Amino acid sequence: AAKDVKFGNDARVKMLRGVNVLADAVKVTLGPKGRNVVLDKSFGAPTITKDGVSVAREIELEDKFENMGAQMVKEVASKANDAAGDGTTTATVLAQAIITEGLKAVAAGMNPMDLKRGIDKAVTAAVEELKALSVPCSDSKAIAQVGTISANSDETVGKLIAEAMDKVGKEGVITVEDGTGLQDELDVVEGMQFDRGYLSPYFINKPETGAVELESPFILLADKKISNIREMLPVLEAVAKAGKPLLIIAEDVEGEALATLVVNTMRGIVKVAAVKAPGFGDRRKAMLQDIATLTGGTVISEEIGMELEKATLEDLGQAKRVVINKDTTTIIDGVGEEAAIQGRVAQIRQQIEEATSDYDREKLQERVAKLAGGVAVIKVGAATEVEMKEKKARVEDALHATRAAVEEGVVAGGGVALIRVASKLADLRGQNEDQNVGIKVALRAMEAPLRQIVLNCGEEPSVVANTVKGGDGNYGYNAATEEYGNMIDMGILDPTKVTRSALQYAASVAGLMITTECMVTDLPK
Amino acid sequence: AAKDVKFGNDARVKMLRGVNVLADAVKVTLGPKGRNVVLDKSFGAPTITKDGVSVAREIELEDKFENMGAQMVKEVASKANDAAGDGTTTATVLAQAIITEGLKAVAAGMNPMDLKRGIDKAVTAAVEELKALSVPCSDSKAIAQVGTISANSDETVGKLIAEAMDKVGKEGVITVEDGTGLQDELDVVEGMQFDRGYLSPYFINKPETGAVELESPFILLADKKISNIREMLPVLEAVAKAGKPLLIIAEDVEGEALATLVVNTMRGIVKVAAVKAPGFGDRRKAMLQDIATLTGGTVISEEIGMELEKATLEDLGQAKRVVINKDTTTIIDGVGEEAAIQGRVAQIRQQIEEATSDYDREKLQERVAKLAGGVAVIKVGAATEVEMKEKKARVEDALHATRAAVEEGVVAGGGVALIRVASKLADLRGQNEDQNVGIKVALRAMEAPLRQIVLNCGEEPSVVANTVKGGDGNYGYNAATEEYGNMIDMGILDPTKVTRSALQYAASVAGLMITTECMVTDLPK
Amino acid sequence: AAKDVKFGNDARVKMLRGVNVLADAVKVTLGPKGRNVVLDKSFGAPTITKDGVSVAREIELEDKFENMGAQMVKEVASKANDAAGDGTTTATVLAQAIITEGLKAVAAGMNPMDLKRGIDKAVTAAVEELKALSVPCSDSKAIAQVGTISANSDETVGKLIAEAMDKVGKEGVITVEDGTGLQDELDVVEGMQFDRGYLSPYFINKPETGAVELESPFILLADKKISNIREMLPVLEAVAKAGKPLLIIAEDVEGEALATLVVNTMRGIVKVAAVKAPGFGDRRKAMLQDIATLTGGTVISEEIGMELEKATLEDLGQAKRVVINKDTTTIIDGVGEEAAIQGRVAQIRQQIEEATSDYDREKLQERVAKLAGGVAVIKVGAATEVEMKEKKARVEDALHATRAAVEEGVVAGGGVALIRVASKLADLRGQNEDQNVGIKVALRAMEAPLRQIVLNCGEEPSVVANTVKGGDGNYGYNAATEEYGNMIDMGILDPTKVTRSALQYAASVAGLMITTECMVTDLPK
Amino acid sequence: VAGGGVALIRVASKLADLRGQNEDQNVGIKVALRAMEAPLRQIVLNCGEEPSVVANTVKGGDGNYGYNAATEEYGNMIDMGILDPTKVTRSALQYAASVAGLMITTECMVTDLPK
Ligand SMILES: Nc1ncnc2c1ncn2[C@@H]1O[C@H](COP(=O)(O)OP(=O)(O)OP(=O)(O)O)[C@@H](O)[C@H]1O
Ligand SMILES: Nc1ncnc2c1ncn2[C@@H]1O[C@H](COP(=O)(O)OP(=O)(O)OP(=O)(O)O)[C@@H](O)[C@H]1O
Ligand SMILES: Nc1ncnc2c1ncn2[C@@H]1O[C@H](COP(=O)(O)OP(=O)(O)OP(=O)(O)O)[C@@H](O)[C@H]1O
Ligand SMILES: Nc1ncnc2c1ncn2[C@@H]1O[C@H](COP(=O)(O)OP(=O)(O)OP(=O)(O)O)[C@@H](O)[C@H]1O
Repeated sequence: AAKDVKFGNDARVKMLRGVNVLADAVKVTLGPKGRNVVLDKSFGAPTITKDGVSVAREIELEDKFENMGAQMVKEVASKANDAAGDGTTTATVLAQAIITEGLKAVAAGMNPMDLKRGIDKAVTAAVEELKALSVPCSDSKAIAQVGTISANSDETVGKLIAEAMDKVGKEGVITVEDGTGLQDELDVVEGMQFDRGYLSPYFINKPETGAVELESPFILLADKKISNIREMLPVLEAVAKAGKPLLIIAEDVEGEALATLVVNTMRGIVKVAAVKAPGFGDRRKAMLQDIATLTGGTVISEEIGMELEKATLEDLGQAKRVVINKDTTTIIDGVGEEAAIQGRVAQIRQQIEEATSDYDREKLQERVAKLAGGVAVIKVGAATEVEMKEKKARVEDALHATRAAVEEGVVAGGGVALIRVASKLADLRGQNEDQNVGIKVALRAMEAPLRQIVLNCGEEPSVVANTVKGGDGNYGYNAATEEYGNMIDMGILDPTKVTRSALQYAASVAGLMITTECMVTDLPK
Repeated sequence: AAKDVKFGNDARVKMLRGVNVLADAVKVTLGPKGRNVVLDKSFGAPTITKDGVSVAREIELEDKFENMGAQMVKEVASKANDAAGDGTTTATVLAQAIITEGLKAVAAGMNPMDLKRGIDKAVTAAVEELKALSVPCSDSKAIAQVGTISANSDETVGKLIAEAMDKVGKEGVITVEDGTGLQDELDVVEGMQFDRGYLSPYFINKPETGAVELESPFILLADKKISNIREMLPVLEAVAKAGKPLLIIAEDVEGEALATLVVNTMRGIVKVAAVKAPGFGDRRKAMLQDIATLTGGTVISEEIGMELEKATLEDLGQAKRVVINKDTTTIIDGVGEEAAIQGRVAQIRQQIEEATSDYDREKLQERVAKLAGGVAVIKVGAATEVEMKEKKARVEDALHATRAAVEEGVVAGGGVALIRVASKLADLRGQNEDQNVGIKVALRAMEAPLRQIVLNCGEEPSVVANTVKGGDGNYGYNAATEEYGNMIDMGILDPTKVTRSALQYAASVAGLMITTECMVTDLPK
Repeated sequence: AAKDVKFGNDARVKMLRGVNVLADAVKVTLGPKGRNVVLDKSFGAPTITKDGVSVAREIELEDKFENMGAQMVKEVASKANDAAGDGTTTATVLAQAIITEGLKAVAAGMNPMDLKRGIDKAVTAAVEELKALSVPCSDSKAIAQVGTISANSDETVGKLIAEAMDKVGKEGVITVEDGTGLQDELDVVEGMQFDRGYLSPYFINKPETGAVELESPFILLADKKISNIREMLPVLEAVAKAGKPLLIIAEDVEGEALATLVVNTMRGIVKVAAVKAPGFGDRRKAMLQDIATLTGGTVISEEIGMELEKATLEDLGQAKRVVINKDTTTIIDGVGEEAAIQGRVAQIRQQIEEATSDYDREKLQERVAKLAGGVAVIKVGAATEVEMKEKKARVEDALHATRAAVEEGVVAGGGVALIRVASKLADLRGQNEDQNVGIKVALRAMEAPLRQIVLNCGEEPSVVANTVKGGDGNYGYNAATEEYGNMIDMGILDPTKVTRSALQYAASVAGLMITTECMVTDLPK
Repeated sequence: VAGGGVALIRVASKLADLRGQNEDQNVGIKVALRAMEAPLRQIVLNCGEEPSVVANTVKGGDGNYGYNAATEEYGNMIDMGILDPTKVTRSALQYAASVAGLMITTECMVTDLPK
């Protein structure tokens, strides 16, 4: 069919309508006092959420242009989600404030490119000021505190994260599992981590999780492209005889090998999850050899000579439990001997000793780190399977918050960080009047999440915003008790990384959307 | 009746639509290359004009709100016309530029009262800078030059204005009428000028002129209110017996005395033109005695004892000619004896000598000035009555331009004055960002008339505006020859007073119109 | 009330639609083969004419804008009519061609003022080339020929105009009347002609004529304004007692004196025709004294002392016949003694001898010319009153054509004059591209009347236009015989003055209308 | 050649004297001449500056002088490195002229039914 084009300020007001709709629909849920939002269910009772991601995924508009605007702000919110794990409401509120003030200025004849440049300069200054104001969370006490706060005031979850954090170290790996006993369980077993995702989202057994959890699966290692599914035919026959889940690691999986795997998984006789080969080149081959050592498998390459057709059940690796994340994959309790793993550790350590390239040396160092450090597993201990699933979700998002805090730092939560940074950066000027206007847009836009939270509490937004701007340091307004004080004292804390990512992505999408004149679209039919 | 109210930005965009319509309709006529505008006459051929006043009076819009806007900008344009005599297109273009940029700013959430303050500060700075840049026109040569330029390159008209300027001095009275001979005739006869207007516009015999010209009229002098028309009944009977025009000076004329005079003038058996009593109190009585001395009349007052009923033909004053302007009235060749006028001059001169109050002394000084200086009369001399009427109009508006130049000064015309004083004041700042924005509105708005003139010439407005801004002094772009150079060299000159009045009135009306939200209106029926 | 404004190219295409409608409806009647046009008569049968003036007066459009255009082009057509007497179709065709090509160029982004300047330059060159190509018509034979051709091939009418032309000389007065006998009558009697029109068209007894013809009227002479009708009351009573038509000469007649005279004429008990006082000042007074000598009347002035109330039947002048044209008035066979007229001739001749001012001497010379030459009288002689009225109309418009030819000259008719001038001026260039375009507009526009005539003849317009452009001199295409040849040979001749006036007026109105953007109007209700 | 559209501006300045075999070919030459200035005007318009002012400034300068859009300052594109191949500009101008000349002389635009 044909297409429709609308360009100028009409497209800008269209996309502004769209972002206003989605931004309000997600910003109702912001904060601890955020109001509930009811979402569609096509069959049965509608669902009720306070989660910004859940409501954001559902929103799409009937008219094309506002739909475009909504989808842009939604995809930048989900990008901030995948980068950080939380704060998507904060990111969308910041996006709304910047986009609204930016196009309000653009309608006043102000130069959009200069506004984008001013916003970029102001948000760079805001990011460096956030890094200046960041408080380290490397100590175990603050780690336990933020784990408690994130997991709905549960000192058990944050505590368990703290001992696991000690177990696998500062940049180690912690994995959540359901435990049978009512006591919480912590174990340390050698595991594998690599940053590769699923080939198709249809491989996910649990759409509420977003990951592919397989128990005692056979693992195949490949360094070649899966050009045809006839290479996978003997493997599929063998795994159908075995009747167990199957994991595939290959260099490239073509669209039709993936299509046949999707056909097989909707048939579901075989349980096949395929991921790309992580790393690059010789590093990729070496770490695939490490994985084969960990699982007792064998790496298949066209250059060496073996083929995917010539695959036996012994040649495939095996492990006790694997989880394929959205862009990550973890392997727990591989069959491969710890002595061979230690020998591989020694080999790559001597590779570190002979390494002259700095980047290659860092690759070998992270290889020995993942090969020797292993993985801590926290098994949830309580009485009911219901509290298994909710406490498991609490451990998951609390661990995401904890690793976000460990990665960069932690600042006083509740939006007071942006208020304080805005107070510290009111002096920033631009190269002309327009860049100064864009700087003013950014500065008055960082105050938006606090105003939204206070508005959700029922208090006067501008009053509390002026009060917090009057205070200095970490003084702010506890929304839960609705009393003023130090966020550090009440424990209301947000990671530096999540706020930095939310602000950066909101500023990027708003500067991109300000300079949008032509909004072409499909014909509404 | 029942009425509709619209307040907010909707009323602002309504009035912006209206002012844009009127401003385009009048800005087509700006400049020497200004395009023709055709106006409907209800009967016969439609008129074609290049006059901004003529088209401006003609504009009324069909919807009520845009009509409100058009009426406001029209009345400020006519106020600038009555203040100066020309430049109403310049005033309306300035008004359009200020109002458009101001409401574009107010649409961006900018503070309207602060915009008013910033515009006020920038325009008073522009006025004082324009007074600094003014060139005196007190010498006779530049007076003749500006009289030539204003009267469509006629050195005869400007010359005659120059000898009249010599005849009655710096602030004297010059009156033009039609001479029989083919040579122009300059005479000096003792006369009167006082700043009082007609009671009704229906008294005007020539609506194209706007003044009541009467030949050999009887003049009545009164210091009392005309409460009833029975006081005017014997006077009306006497003037009907005489069959000559009649002029009335009274303290007050009531609405029903005016109504009966309107009835009589549309009957027109009597020719009655009535004015207020000029001056105030004892000063008014004294100068009315002076006028009675000038015309051989008698002042009628209730306090002394005589009444308007007890009026004879001898008691009324008389003169050879009178003219009653819109807010002025002059008397030429009164009957009253020059010896009695000289005695009155001596009496008020001794009053000056005994005067102790400064303002009263100035009143007596201007009294002796008008009583002794008299009136110069210029009689138009050529072959045809057609060139009588067009050359008379040329002498009239050239004389208005000349007295405007004499009053304050003359600056290089063609809009380069506003460009230069704009260049001189780019450094002016405000008490905050809002006033700085309003100052920027004023500065980029003073560049509008030059852009409109150049646009009418067919050249690129922004290029020529940048060229003029590049040049300094009086350098600019002659539109008539379409060549750059010095306006003083090409003689393109505008009075300081007309430009100052246009700028002040446009800034006042636009800042006033900015702070208008509630826009009540009658029901559209 | 409510008024609509349309400006830009939309108003231009509106007025183009209007001028196209009027121009088509009037160009149907161009030429000897011009097709007939029928017009509504509200009562009875509709009228049928080939007269461009008759149809052009009637044309007016239902929508306002095209009506405005039509009224403008009708105004310039009637201006060319009352300037010349014929050729209004030619003027309107020229106006259509110039306006159409001009707005077609304006729609192409061309500068309208430069196009107007180019048209002005090209039409000035065309006028001077026409004056170069003009053939004198001072000879009596060519005068008789053009009188024959103009009066539908009647050698009697042109012959009688020739003897009258000999009788009153080169610039004398010729008047047409009805004669009883079947032989045509010519008689020279001392008379008056002065260029003054009626106060109101309601004074005209014959709307088909446009003039006020009165037989044996009493003539009043006045040098004062008629402020009130009480001055005319004894005169009206005396002329009601006399029961004869009345003529009034006054300095000014006010709108209410005119209103009362209009009331009296629609009452029609009195037959009053009023005119302005011709001349100016002392010249006006002197020639009014001459008219009083011619008619035995008396001049009434306020300055001398006598009044219009003190008027007797003897004081008023009298004559055998008067005619009051649209802007002219002639008097035939005044009562006043020829000896007193000769004495006045001697007095103004001595005034010529003592005259030093050139213009005053020329005024006295034309005074003695009109006072001594008199008036030639051509009374139509034939059998029927029907042929009286048609032959009288033929003598009228033939005499207008004859005096037009005598005034400036005669050129070959049929539109070949404009073709030849266009051939002589194809080399004319402008100061830039746009002025050359406007010159091209004018040059290809003067070819329009010949193309329209040939199109009315049924021949191919462009073919005959190229054939005539190929020929040189006075070679052209006779439409009556539809054969080529020299226009002089079969006598197709047009006066230089009528063609020059038509072309000048068409160029002026097209230059005025090209630079027209704001076409304001009343509400369509 | 120095990029930023100054190539077309300069060659337009070099060829303003070119005439045609009649008035119409001179008009078409004027179309091409005023049309080669379009990319610079569009770039400057995107920068937020006045297009006609900067275009007149570049036409005032000669050689490789022009207006750097990245720094928004005047100067030599050879100095700032703003460059474009002669082949790409020549091909763009040739193809635009060919399609516009082909499209001017297009009267009959036949089509399918709008359904
Ligand atoms: N007690 C509190 N007082 C004040 N502010 C609080 C408090 N608890 C949380 N906040 C603030 O409210 C926000 C937390 O909102 P919420 O937990 O609903 O989701 P989010 O992190 O904003 O986003 P999402 O779940 O969509 O990724 C953060 O900005 C946090 O700093
Ligand atoms: N030759 C010229 N070159 C440049 N500018 C000129 C020239 N002649 C006049 N101007 C300018 O054009 C304007 C004159 O316009 P115009 O005489 O039509 O009426 P106006 O004074 O603008 O207003 P209005 O008649 O409505 O009171 C003034 O701003 C004057 O400075
Ligand atoms: N025999 C002829 N051959 C060619 N052209 C002719 C001939 N007779 C007249 N013409 C031309 O035709 C026109 C005469 O037209 P017509 O008598 O209908 O009125 P007009 O002069 O055009 O205008 P109007 O009557 O409206 O004032 C003139 O241009 C004249 O030169
Ligand atoms: N710094 C600069 N200053 C001025 N002009 C520049 C500058 N950088 C690039 N340009 C000009 O901008 C244009 C480059 O635009 P862009 O890279 O978006 O794509 P393009 O070459 O126009 O076309 P497309 O990508 O569609 O094939 C060229 O005309 C180039 O000369």
